[PDB]
Amino acid sequence: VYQIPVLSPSGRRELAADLPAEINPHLLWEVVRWQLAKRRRGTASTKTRGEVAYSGRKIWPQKHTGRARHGDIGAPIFVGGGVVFGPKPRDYSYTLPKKVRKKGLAMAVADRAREGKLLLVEAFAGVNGKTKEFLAWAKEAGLDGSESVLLVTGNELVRRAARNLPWVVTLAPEGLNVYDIVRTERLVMDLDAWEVFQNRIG
Amino acid sequence: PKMKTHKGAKKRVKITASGKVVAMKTGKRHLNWQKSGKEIRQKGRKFVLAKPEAERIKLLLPYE
Amino acid sequence: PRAKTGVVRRRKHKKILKLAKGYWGLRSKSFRKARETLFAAGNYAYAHRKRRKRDFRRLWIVRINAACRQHGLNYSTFIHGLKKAGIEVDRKNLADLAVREPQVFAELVERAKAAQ
Amino acid sequence: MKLSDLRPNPGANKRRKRVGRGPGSGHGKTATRGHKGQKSRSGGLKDPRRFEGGRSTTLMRLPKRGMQGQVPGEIKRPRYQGVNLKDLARFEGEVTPELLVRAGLLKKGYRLKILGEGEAKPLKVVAHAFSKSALEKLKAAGGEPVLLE
RNA sequence: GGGCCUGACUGCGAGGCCUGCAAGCCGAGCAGGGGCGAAAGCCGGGCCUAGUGAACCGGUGGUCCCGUGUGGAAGGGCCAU
RNA sequence: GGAUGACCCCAGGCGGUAGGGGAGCGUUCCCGAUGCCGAUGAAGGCCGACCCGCGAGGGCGGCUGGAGGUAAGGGAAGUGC
RNA sequence: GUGGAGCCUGGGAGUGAGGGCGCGAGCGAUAACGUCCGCGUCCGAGCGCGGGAACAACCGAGACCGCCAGCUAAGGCCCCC
RNA sequence: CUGUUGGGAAGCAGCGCCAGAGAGGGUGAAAGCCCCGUAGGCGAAAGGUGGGGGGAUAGGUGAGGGUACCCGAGUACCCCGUGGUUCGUGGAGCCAUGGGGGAAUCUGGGCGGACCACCGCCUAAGGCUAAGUACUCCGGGUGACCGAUAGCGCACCAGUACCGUGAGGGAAAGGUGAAAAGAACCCCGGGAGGGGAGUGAAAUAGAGCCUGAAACCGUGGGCUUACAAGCAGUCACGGCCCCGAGGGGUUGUGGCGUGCCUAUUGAAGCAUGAGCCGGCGACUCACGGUCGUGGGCGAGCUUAAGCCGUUGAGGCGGAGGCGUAGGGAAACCGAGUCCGAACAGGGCGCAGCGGCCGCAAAGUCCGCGGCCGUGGACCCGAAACCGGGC
RNA sequence: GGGGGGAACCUGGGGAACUGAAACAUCUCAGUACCCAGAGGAGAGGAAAGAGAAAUCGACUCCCUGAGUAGCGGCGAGCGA
Ligand SMILES: NC(=[NH2+])NCCC[C@H](N)C(=O)O
Ligand SMILES: [Mg+2]
Ligand SMILES: [Mg+2]
Ligand SMILES: [Mg+2]
Ligand SMILES: [Mg+2]
Ligand SMILES: [Mg+2]
Ligand SMILES: [Mg+2]
Ligand SMILES: [Mg+2]
Ligand SMILES: [Mg+2]
Ligand SMILES: [Mg+2]
Ligand SMILES: [Mg+2]
Ligand SMILES: [Mg+2]
Ligand SMILES: [Mg+2]
Ligand SMILES: [Mg+2]
Ligand SMILES: [Mg+2]
Ligand SMILES: [Mg+2]
Ligand SMILES: [Mg+2]
Ligand SMILES: [Mg+2]
Ligand SMILES: [Mg+2]
Ligand SMILES: [Mg+2]
Ligand SMILES: [Mg+2]
Ligand SMILES: [Mg+2]
Ligand SMILES: [Mg+2]
Ligand SMILES: [Mg+2]
Ligand SMILES: [Mg+2]
Ligand SMILES: [Mg+2]
Ligand SMILES: [Mg+2]
Ligand SMILES: [Mg+2]
Ligand SMILES: [Mg+2]
Ligand SMILES: [Mg+2]
Ligand SMILES: [Mg+2]
Ligand SMILES: [Mg+2]
Ligand SMILES: [Mg+2]
Ligand SMILES: [Mg+2]
Ligand SMILES: [Mg+2]
Ligand SMILES: [Mg+2]
Ligand SMILES: [Mg+2]
Ligand SMILES: [Mg+2]
Ligand SMILES: [Mg+2]
Ligand SMILES: [Mg+2]
Ligand SMILES: [Mg+2]
Ligand SMILES: [Mg+2]
Ligand SMILES: [Mg+2]
Ligand SMILES: [Mg+2]
Ligand SMILES: [Mg+2]
Ligand SMILES: [Mg+2]
Ligand SMILES: [Mg+2]
Ligand SMILES: [Mg+2]
Ligand SMILES: [Mg+2]
Ligand SMILES: [Mg+2]
Ligand SMILES: [Mg+2]
Ligand SMILES: [Mg+2]
Ligand SMILES: [Mg+2]
Ligand SMILES: [Mg+2]
Ligand SMILES: [Mg+2]
Ligand SMILES: [Mg+2]
Ligand SMILES: [Mg+2]
Ligand SMILES: [Mg+2]
Ligand SMILES: [Mg+2]
Ligand SMILES: [Mg+2]
Ligand SMILES: [Mg+2]
Ligand SMILES: [Mg+2]
Ligand SMILES: [Mg+2]
Ligand SMILES: [Mg+2]
Ligand SMILES: [Mg+2]
Ligand SMILES: [Mg+2]
Ligand SMILES: [Mg+2]
Ligand SMILES: [Mg+2]
Ligand SMILES: [Mg+2]
Ligand SMILES: [Mg+2]
Ligand SMILES: [Mg+2]
Ligand SMILES: [Mg+2]
Ligand SMILES: [Mg+2]
Ligand SMILES: [Mg+2]
Ligand SMILES: [Mg+2]
Ligand SMILES: [Mg+2]
Ligand SMILES: [Mg+2]
Ligand SMILES: [Mg+2]
Ligand SMILES: [Mg+2]
Ligand SMILES: [Mg+2]
Ligand SMILES: [Mg+2]
Ligand SMILES: [Mg+2]
Ligand SMILES: [Mg+2]
Ligand SMILES: [Mg+2]
Ligand SMILES: [Mg+2]
Ligand SMILES: [Mg+2]
Ligand SMILES: [Mg+2]
Ligand SMILES: [Mg+2]
Ligand SMILES: [Mg+2]
Ligand SMILES: [Mg+2]
Ligand SMILES: [Mg+2]
Ligand SMILES: [Mg+2]
Ligand SMILES: [Mg+2]
Ligand SMILES: [Mg+2]
Ligand SMILES: [Mg+2]
Ligand SMILES: [Mg+2]
Ligand SMILES: [Mg+2]
Ligand SMILES: [Mg+2]
Ligand SMILES: [Mg+2]
Ligand SMILES: [Mg+2]
Ligand SMILES: [Mg+2]
Ligand SMILES: [Mg+2]
Ligand SMILES: [Mg+2]
Ligand SMILES: [Mg+2]
Ligand SMILES: [Mg+2]
Ligand SMILES: [Mg+2]
Ligand SMILES: [Mg+2]
Ligand SMILES: [Mg+2]
Ligand SMILES: [Mg+2]
Ligand SMILES: [Mg+2]
Ligand SMILES: [Mg+2]
Ligand SMILES: [Mg+2]
Ligand SMILES: [Mg+2]
Ligand SMILES: [Mg+2]
Ligand SMILES: [Mg+2]
Ligand SMILES: [Mg+2]
Ligand SMILES: [Mg+2]
Ligand SMILES: [Mg+2]
Ligand SMILES: [Mg+2]
Ligand SMILES: [Mg+2]
Ligand SMILES: [Mg+2]
Ligand SMILES: [Mg+2]
Ligand SMILES: [Mg+2]
Ligand SMILES: [Mg+2]
Ligand SMILES: [Mg+2]
Ligand SMILES: [Mg+2]
Ligand SMILES: [Mg+2]
Ligand SMILES: [Mg+2]
Ligand SMILES: [Mg+2]
Ligand SMILES: [Mg+2]
Ligand SMILES: [Mg+2]
Ligand SMILES: [Mg+2]
Ligand SMILES: [Mg+2]
Ligand SMILES: [Mg+2]
Ligand SMILES: [Mg+2]
Ligand SMILES: [Mg+2]
Ligand SMILES: [Mg+2]
Ligand SMILES: [Mg+2]
Ligand SMILES: [Mg+2]
Ligand SMILES: [Mg+2]
Ligand SMILES: [Mg+2]
Ligand SMILES: [Mg+2]
Ligand SMILES: [Mg+2]
Ligand SMILES: [Mg+2]
Ligand SMILES: [Mg+2]
Ligand SMILES: [Mg+2]
Ligand SMILES: [Mg+2]
Ligand SMILES: [Mg+2]
Ligand SMILES: [Mg+2]
Ligand SMILES: [Mg+2]
Ligand SMILES: [Mg+2]
Ligand SMILES: [Mg+2]
Ligand SMILES: [Mg+2]
Ligand SMILES: [Mg+2]
Ligand SMILES: [Mg+2]
Ligand SMILES: [Mg+2]
Ligand SMILES: [Mg+2]
Ligand SMILES: [Mg+2]
Ligand SMILES: [Mg+2]
Ligand SMILES: [Mg+2]
Ligand SMILES: [Mg+2]
Ligand SMILES: [Mg+2]
Ligand SMILES: [Mg+2]
Ligand SMILES: [Mg+2]
Ligand SMILES: [Mg+2]
Ligand SMILES: [Mg+2]
Ligand SMILES: [Mg+2]
Ligand SMILES: [Mg+2]
Ligand SMILES: [Mg+2]
Ligand SMILES: [Mg+2]
Ligand SMILES: [Mg+2]
Ligand SMILES: [Mg+2]
Ligand SMILES: [Mg+2]
Ligand SMILES: [Mg+2]
Ligand SMILES: [Mg+2]
Ligand SMILES: [Mg+2]
Ligand SMILES: [Mg+2]
Ligand SMILES: [Mg+2]
Ligand SMILES: [Mg+2]
Ligand SMILES: [Mg+2]
Ligand SMILES: [Mg+2]
Ligand SMILES: [Mg+2]
Ligand SMILES: [Mg+2]
Ligand SMILES: [Mg+2]
Ligand SMILES: [Mg+2]
Ligand SMILES: [Mg+2]
Ligand SMILES: [Mg+2]
Ligand SMILES: [Mg+2]
Ligand SMILES: [Mg+2]
Ligand SMILES: [Mg+2]
Ligand SMILES: [Mg+2]
Ligand SMILES: [Mg+2]
Ligand SMILES: [Mg+2]
Ligand SMILES: [Mg+2]
Ligand SMILES: [Mg+2]
Ligand SMILES: [Mg+2]
Ligand SMILES: [Mg+2]
Ligand SMILES: [Mg+2]
Ligand SMILES: [Mg+2]
Ligand SMILES: [Mg+2]
Ligand SMILES: [Mg+2]
Ligand SMILES: [Mg+2]
Ligand SMILES: [Mg+2]
Ligand SMILES: [Mg+2]
Ligand SMILES: [Mg+2]
Ligand SMILES: [Mg+2]
Ligand SMILES: [Mg+2]
Ligand SMILES: [Mg+2]
Ligand SMILES: [Mg+2]
Ligand SMILES: [Mg+2]
Ligand SMILES: [Mg+2]
Ligand SMILES: [Mg+2]
Ligand SMILES: [Mg+2]
Ligand SMILES: [Mg+2]
Ligand SMILES: [Mg+2]
Ligand SMILES: [Mg+2]
Ligand SMILES: [Mg+2]
Ligand SMILES: [Mg+2]
Ligand SMILES: [Mg+2]
Ligand SMILES: [Mg+2]
Ligand SMILES: [Mg+2]
Ligand SMILES: [Mg+2]
Ligand SMILES: [Mg+2]
Ligand SMILES: [Mg+2]
Ligand SMILES: [Mg+2]
Ligand SMILES: [Mg+2]
Ligand SMILES: [Mg+2]
Ligand SMILES: [Mg+2]
Ligand SMILES: [Mg+2]
Ligand SMILES: [Mg+2]
Ligand SMILES: [Mg+2]
Ligand SMILES: [Mg+2]
Ligand SMILES: [Mg+2]
Ligand SMILES: [Mg+2]
Ligand SMILES: [Mg+2]
Ligand SMILES: [Mg+2]
Ligand SMILES: [Mg+2]
Ligand SMILES: [Mg+2]
Ligand SMILES: [Mg+2]
Ligand SMILES: [Mg+2]
Ligand SMILES: [Mg+2]
Ligand SMILES: [Mg+2]
Ligand SMILES: [Mg+2]
Ligand SMILES: [Mg+2]
Ligand SMILES: [Mg+2]
Ligand SMILES: [Mg+2]
Ligand SMILES: [Mg+2]
Ligand SMILES: [Mg+2]
Ligand SMILES: [Mg+2]
Ligand SMILES: [Mg+2]
Ligand SMILES: [Mg+2]
Ligand SMILES: [Mg+2]
Ligand SMILES: [Mg+2]
Ligand SMILES: [Mg+2]
Ligand SMILES: [Mg+2]
Ligand SMILES: [Mg+2]
Ligand SMILES: [Mg+2]
Ligand SMILES: [Mg+2]
Ligand SMILES: [Mg+2]
Ligand SMILES: [Mg+2]
Ligand SMILES: [Mg+2]
Ligand SMILES: [Mg+2]
Ligand SMILES: [Mg+2]
Ligand SMILES: [Mg+2]
Ligand SMILES: [Mg+2]
Ligand SMILES: [Mg+2]
Ligand SMILES: [Mg+2]
Ligand SMILES: [Mg+2]
Ligand SMILES: [Mg+2]
Ligand SMILES: [Mg+2]
Ligand SMILES: [Mg+2]
Ligand SMILES: [Mg+2]
Ligand SMILES: [Mg+2]
Ligand SMILES: [Mg+2]
Ligand SMILES: [Mg+2]
Ligand SMILES: [Mg+2]
Ligand SMILES: [Mg+2]
Ligand SMILES: [Mg+2]
Ligand SMILES: [Mg+2]
Ligand SMILES: [Mg+2]
Ligand SMILES: [Mg+2]
Ligand SMILES: [Mg+2]
Ligand SMILES: [Mg+2]
Ligand SMILES: [Mg+2]
Ligand SMILES: [Mg+2]
Ligand SMILES: [Mg+2]
Ligand SMILES: [Mg+2]
Ligand SMILES: [Mg+2]
Ligand SMILES: [Mg+2]
Ligand SMILES: [Mg+2]
Ligand SMILES: [Mg+2]
Ligand SMILES: [Mg+2]
Ligand SMILES: [Mg+2]
Ligand SMILES: [Mg+2]
Ligand SMILES: [Mg+2]
Ligand SMILES: [Mg+2]
Ligand SMILES: [Mg+2]
Ligand SMILES: [Mg+2]
Ligand SMILES: [Mg+2]
Ligand SMILES: [Mg+2]
Ligand SMILES: [Mg+2]
Ligand SMILES: [Mg+2]
Ligand SMILES: [Mg+2]
Ligand SMILES: [Mg+2]
Ligand SMILES: [Mg+2]
Ligand SMILES: [Mg+2]
Ligand SMILES: [Mg+2]
Ligand SMILES: [Mg+2]
Ligand SMILES: [Mg+2]
Ligand SMILES: [Mg+2]
């Protein structure tokens, strides 16, 4: 139902593949929210009035001094006291449904396919590790760097060559994720990475 | 931490399939000699707790 | 993250103190006394723009009354005469006429005496 | 579609209720708590599900009934889960406890008992028990009741 | 006032009164086995409204429902008090 | 009405404590951002009789300041005295 | 009788110190700005507006905003007004 | 690299280049290529480590048949007093043992929740034993962590000053500038301080130094005020001053007018709190629950700890949980079941829109929101109680 | 060979109370706080006189789950394999 342009030495073929016809924006939103929440460090912390360094002594008598009543100086009403309901170390991760994740993956690739921004390649002609080599290959492939590109391939030498380009994000196929797809204006995958993708949304 | 089941409710009461709360009639534990057979008999049945009280008791049985 | 007060309260206080320019003593200098003064000020302005409509009608009526009594009738009989004559010039314009155009007001008095 | 287009559906992410933040909110000062009770205090009331202000509670005035058990506790005995004929309509050939556990019908650690809601089909069904009507239907439909032990 | 009697029933209970809850109250009718009456019928205590006490804990009679590997037993449950 | 929050027309409601509900403003931080605004001057400060907004606010202009700030759209809270 | 009517299910409450007045009673002394019920009302929450010299609850009247326009309500029309 | 504006280029402009390096921090402003780094690599004579590799050594090793010699003693075991366990005397077993009594060596003994029988499990009264687990004084890495009232009590000569006999208590206090170029010299002054000169892009950046709010205190100017009754304003008109059919400032007279908050039936109230200003200051979080809601899937839905990957990449993992059947104290039966003699009566149960595909739905998962339970649970506040010390 | 020290962590020997039960004594807080002895980079535990019903498993430790289940409980509050 989608016609996906392939890049071959023999020429621009066409591979067909069924991806979700319907894009559900809210669902992709839920996946990105999950991805961004689970990476949070959760390292904000404060000190309660029990965790603060001061003595528990009552600073002056309850009655007859003419001052307001007080207990110890760690109470949160004091400058330098403990803090009320401050943050504590916290785990923001949660288990988004696997079927939502997998469906989000497929929709994210579908969205690029429907825009014409998904390109598959058999091989990276002569890119062997050097950024200049990938730049030449990119130009011939139509990747002039005017659009950000998510490059998914299991070829290490291709990833090492592209990764320092400001407009390229590089992933191995087992790391395809919808936040990285939506981050970038174009999707560029190995036929090998494509099959890993197809195995995962199956 | 997770709620604990209230065991006094669990020993007195049942939640039915449709979420009613059923208990035993009171009043025949003792002092029965002069109670009519009608009173003894009808006190041998279960009854449905009034809605306000049934809602509270069901909150005490979070895992039934 | 922490969100300390920062600039927010200073700016709210300056809005209020600016509205209170001209007030006496701390009523223009203290944020607290200025706010209290403005509470009253806002109620007064509301109450007084209602009241201004009555203040002016009272003034018109008094001036109309004196104009009438130069022609030998009082305000109440004058107004009744205008109602029977079907004349609907309001009290704001009648009082202007009584001062700025005495020949027209004299005519209006005529119509009113004659309408009874 | 790009990052600035990612949006929750309307109503998906609602704002919270923030009390004690000024007169305009509707929730200032007393913070929707009213004036001056035990319920207004930090710490609040006794458990509203049970406590009734000192009188003997609704629950405690009701009588206990039944066996509640004793130490050393629950007597191990074989337990049965019933599975209706209707739930067997998707199987072909032979159905057995392990198959119904896999399909999400029977729970592990439960002997299988077939029950008679629905219609039988000609299947060889292996189980630890059968309702009287489930035997009747399964025989009439050409099935093979195989009783286990 | 007299005769014969034990319905001062067992298993239930349509429908209501009252009512915050829990209680309290009235109840035709069906079945079992009866009492009185020739019968129609009446009888599930008392002309009526007070004579009373929720749970928990325990006793007694029955039931034979549970019985910690098994058969028993201990100890419980249920019905009645 | 027109088809849908496109704007219009007609009609009606619109005092308010405890309290229920709705819609917004602003503060700190994250994505947006290897971007973009910035010494031809960031943030903050001091003015304004100007503009927008019912309002909380947001612009714009002059002065100060001298190096940071951060959009549409979303996310999270040590969020408004 | 189409009303910010009613009924059903469910989420969230707050309130469980009332007070004046009119009428009907009890208590009190055919006392209390007294006290305790009933029907109603207002204040509470309308200490917003007119009248009552001033004054929560007496009379008039239910304040969405603006007007240097008009009609009335109670109460007033010798001067303060 | 060059030009250009600027005190200064890294900004803007022209033409280039590197990249397994475009993480980040500096440099006079905003730099991939100036500097320190980063990617990728390299490195120990000496001391420490060495759970990995190699090598030693210690130690490890049969079958019948007979014999009945040994197999952990004040022990088992029973009773009494207790502890441990979910078990609070309970039908109270098990494990431990302070007191009393007190065995046996496999045909011995302990256990399977009183006890007895049967059937099984196990070998007490000697000792040792890596790893998986806990913690963070110490080192490093990383933050939808703080940014000088915050963050540790301490960014600074802080467990200091100071308080206390003592245990013990316990602060405040960061910033010139790009560079000290930290102002020679002259002038008034005893000095302090200042005025010139001079430095600087800038000196109300001059060391009592970035920015420099507010209360509070002055100097100058406009309007105004000594016959006037006031919660201090507000409405109106007029005068004067200012900026140019308008507006800003001021206020003479006239009208009206009982501060704010709290608590109350009721407060301007002669009821509470507040001298004023600035800053800190109170409804949260985890887990569970119950509704509502945005999505996923649907007779199913979903994983947990982990494991693999990544180094802000996700995947695997079905153990388990909820749901798919209820009724009954239970045996048990089951779209029924319980009470009952009942085939009676009653209680509790039981049940899609469309032209096969849609849809819509049990239910369940995740996000979000309200409220509930457990925790200090909105914040501050006792008098007290207890432990260990002084 | 020992002695003394070490932020927490660990084991053993002793061991509270406020509080909760809307009073309080059993019960709770809790074998927690704290005192003490000892240990080490860990400590404890550990190779069945085990479990408990599987004709079964096979040291110990630690995580998930079983499960707020079984049960315990002035059968209260709660406690909890
Ligand atoms: N092939 C990969 N796994 N690439 C990950 C990218 C790592 C790093 N963030 C970079 O941009 O270079
Ligand atoms: Mg975080
Ligand atoms: Mg955090
Ligand atoms: Mg902290
Ligand atoms: Mg803190
Ligand atoms: Mg404290
Ligand atoms: Mg403390
Ligand atoms: Mg402390
Ligand atoms: Mg200290
Ligand atoms: Mg301390
Ligand atoms: Mg203390
Ligand atoms: Mg204290
Ligand atoms: Mg102390
Ligand atoms: Mg103390
Ligand atoms: Mg005092
Ligand atoms: Mg004082
Ligand atoms: Mg004080
Ligand atoms: Mg004081
Ligand atoms: Mg005090
Ligand atoms: Mg204190
Ligand atoms: Mg303290
Ligand atoms: Mg401090
Ligand atoms: Mg301090
Ligand atoms: Mg602090
Ligand atoms: Mg705080
Ligand atoms: Mg707190
Ligand atoms: Mg606190
Ligand atoms: Mg964490
Ligand atoms: Mg959450
Ligand atoms: Mg998690
Ligand atoms: Mg990068
Ligand atoms: Mg890159
Ligand atoms: Mg990018
Ligand atoms: Mg990247
Ligand atoms: Mg109980
Ligand atoms: Mg009873
Ligand atoms: Mg009783
Ligand atoms: Mg009984
Ligand atoms: Mg009994
Ligand atoms: Mg009787
Ligand atoms: Mg009877
Ligand atoms: Mg009887
Ligand atoms: Mg009976
Ligand atoms: Mg469960
Ligand atoms: Mg259930
Ligand atoms: Mg604040
Ligand atoms: Mg601040
Ligand atoms: Mg401020
Ligand atoms: Mg403010
Ligand atoms: Mg400001
Ligand atoms: Mg402001
Ligand atoms: Mg003035
Ligand atoms: Mg002043
Ligand atoms: Mg003054
Ligand atoms: Mg001032
Ligand atoms: Mg105002
Ligand atoms: Mg007005
Ligand atoms: Mg008015
Ligand atoms: Mg006359
Ligand atoms: Mg008229
Ligand atoms: Mg007229
Ligand atoms: Mg939120
Ligand atoms: Mg919340
Ligand atoms: Mg809201
Ligand atoms: Mg808010
Ligand atoms: Mg507000
Ligand atoms: Mg609200
Ligand atoms: Mg309100
Ligand atoms: Mg307040
Ligand atoms: Mg509320
Ligand atoms: Mg609320
Ligand atoms: Mg509330
Ligand atoms: Mg309150
Ligand atoms: Mg009150
Ligand atoms: Mg109240
Ligand atoms: Mg209060
Ligand atoms: Mg109170
Ligand atoms: Mg009260
Ligand atoms: Mg209350
Ligand atoms: Mg309160
Ligand atoms: Mg309080
Ligand atoms: Mg408190
Ligand atoms: Mg309390
Ligand atoms: Mg009582
Ligand atoms: Mg049970
Ligand atoms: Mg056991
Ligand atoms: Mg067959
Ligand atoms: Mg007779
Ligand atoms: Mg007789
Ligand atoms: Mg006879
Ligand atoms: Mg009935
Ligand atoms: Mg009733
Ligand atoms: Mg009665
Ligand atoms: Mg009969
Ligand atoms: Mg008969
Ligand atoms: Mg008969
Ligand atoms: Mg006969
Ligand atoms: Mg008969
Ligand atoms: Mg009868
Ligand atoms: Mg009688
Ligand atoms: Mg009689
Ligand atoms: Mg009687
Ligand atoms: Mg009775
Ligand atoms: Mg009791
Ligand atoms: Mg009993
Ligand atoms: Mg018995
Ligand atoms: Mg039996
Ligand atoms: Mg046994
Ligand atoms: Mg047995
Ligand atoms: Mg036998
Ligand atoms: Mg048997
Ligand atoms: Mg026997
Ligand atoms: Mg028995
Ligand atoms: Mg009975
Ligand atoms: Mg309209
Ligand atoms: Mg309207
Ligand atoms: Mg309103
Ligand atoms: Mg609404
Ligand atoms: Mg906002
Ligand atoms: Mg704000
Ligand atoms: Mg941050
Ligand atoms: Mg960025
Ligand atoms: Mg930036
Ligand atoms: Mg620019
Ligand atoms: Mg410049
Ligand atoms: Mg400037
Ligand atoms: Mg800003
Ligand atoms: Mg900022
Ligand atoms: Mg502004
Ligand atoms: Mg400047
Ligand atoms: Mg500025
Ligand atoms: Mg910078
Ligand atoms: Mg931003
Ligand atoms: Mg987004
Ligand atoms: Mg956060
Ligand atoms: Mg706060
Ligand atoms: Mg209404
Ligand atoms: Mg209503
Ligand atoms: Mg309606
Ligand atoms: Mg409701
Ligand atoms: Mg609600
Ligand atoms: Mg709510
Ligand atoms: Mg209340
Ligand atoms: Mg309440
Ligand atoms: Mg009360
Ligand atoms: Mg009352
Ligand atoms: Mg009262
Ligand atoms: Mg009353
Ligand atoms: Mg009263
Ligand atoms: Mg009255
Ligand atoms: Mg009355
Ligand atoms: Mg009258
Ligand atoms: Mg009268
Ligand atoms: Mg009366
Ligand atoms: Mg009466
Ligand atoms: Mg008299
Ligand atoms: Mg009274
Ligand atoms: Mg009276
Ligand atoms: Mg009276
Ligand atoms: Mg009344
Ligand atoms: Mg009130
Ligand atoms: Mg009124
Ligand atoms: Mg009202
Ligand atoms: Mg009034
Ligand atoms: Mg009033
Ligand atoms: Mg008035
Ligand atoms: Mg009045
Ligand atoms: Mg008046
Ligand atoms: Mg008057
Ligand atoms: Mg009055
Ligand atoms: Mg009064
Ligand atoms: Mg109205
Ligand atoms: Mg008129
Ligand atoms: Mg009149
Ligand atoms: Mg008069
Ligand atoms: Mg007059
Ligand atoms: Mg130059
Ligand atoms: Mg240059
Ligand atoms: Mg350039
Ligand atoms: Mg990098
Ligand atoms: Mg960088
Ligand atoms: Mg850098
Ligand atoms: Mg730049
Ligand atoms: Mg920048
Ligand atoms: Mg750089
Ligand atoms: Mg490296
Ligand atoms: Mg390196
Ligand atoms: Mg041998
Ligand atoms: Mg021997
Ligand atoms: Mg041995
Ligand atoms: Mg020995
Ligand atoms: Mg013993
Ligand atoms: Mg014991
Ligand atoms: Mg014990
Ligand atoms: Mg017991
Ligand atoms: Mg025991
Ligand atoms: Mg034994
Ligand atoms: Mg012993
Ligand atoms: Mg023993
Ligand atoms: Mg043996
Ligand atoms: Mg033996
Ligand atoms: Mg033993
Ligand atoms: Mg024994
Ligand atoms: Mg055993
Ligand atoms: Mg090892
Ligand atoms: Mg070890
Ligand atoms: Mg270890
Ligand atoms: Mg560690
Ligand atoms: Mg560290
Ligand atoms: Mg910050
Ligand atoms: Mg920062
Ligand atoms: Mg500081
Ligand atoms: Mg500090
Ligand atoms: Mg500062
Ligand atoms: Mg601190
Ligand atoms: Mg430090
Ligand atoms: Mg110092
Ligand atoms: Mg001393
Ligand atoms: Mg000293
Ligand atoms: Mg001290
Ligand atoms: Mg300090
Ligand atoms: Mg500096
Ligand atoms: Mg410096
Ligand atoms: Mg500079
Ligand atoms: Mg001199
Ligand atoms: Mg001299
Ligand atoms: Mg000098
Ligand atoms: Mg000088
Ligand atoms: Mg000088
Ligand atoms: Mg110069
Ligand atoms: Mg310059
Ligand atoms: Mg300056
Ligand atoms: Mg400066
Ligand atoms: Mg600076
Ligand atoms: Mg300065
Ligand atoms: Mg200064
Ligand atoms: Mg100043
Ligand atoms: Mg002056
Ligand atoms: Mg005079
Ligand atoms: Mg004068
Ligand atoms: Mg005036
Ligand atoms: Mg006027
Ligand atoms: Mg003017
Ligand atoms: Mg003026
Ligand atoms: Mg004027
Ligand atoms: Mg006038
Ligand atoms: Mg006043
Ligand atoms: Mg008043
Ligand atoms: Mg105020
Ligand atoms: Mg107050
Ligand atoms: Mg008070
Ligand atoms: Mg009072
Ligand atoms: Mg009072
Ligand atoms: Mg006053
Ligand atoms: Mg006063
Ligand atoms: Mg007083
Ligand atoms: Mg006062
Ligand atoms: Mg008071
Ligand atoms: Mg003072
Ligand atoms: Mg002041
Ligand atoms: Mg302040
Ligand atoms: Mg909340
Ligand atoms: Mg929190
Ligand atoms: Mg939470
Ligand atoms: Mg939750
Ligand atoms: Mg929730
Ligand atoms: Mg949900
Ligand atoms: Mg799903
Ligand atoms: Mg799954
Ligand atoms: Mg579970
Ligand atoms: Mg059951
Ligand atoms: Mg039976
Ligand atoms: Mg039935
Ligand atoms: Mg039914
Ligand atoms: Mg669906
Ligand atoms: Mg759903
Ligand atoms: Mg709730
Ligand atoms: Mg707590
Ligand atoms: Mg606390
Ligand atoms: Mg709390
Ligand atoms: Mg809470
Ligand atoms: Mg004392
Ligand atoms: Mg005590
Ligand atoms: Mg005591
Ligand atoms: Mg002591
Ligand atoms: Mg020693
Ligand atoms: Mg020692
Ligand atoms: Mg040592
Ligand atoms: Mg111990
Ligand atoms: Mg010892
Ligand atoms: Mg001990
Ligand atoms: Mg210990
Ligand atoms: Mg002791
Ligand atoms: Mg105690
Ligand atoms: Mg406590
Ligand atoms: Mg507690
Ligand atoms: Mg409690
Ligand atoms: Mg207590
Ligand atoms: Mg209490
Ligand atoms: Mg007490
Ligand atoms: Mg106690
Ligand atoms: Mg304990
Ligand atoms: Mg401790
Ligand atoms: Mg030691
Ligand atoms: Mg280790
Ligand atoms: Mg060891
Ligand atoms: Mg050992
Ligand atoms: Mg051994
Ligand atoms: Mg389970
Ligand atoms: Mg315990």
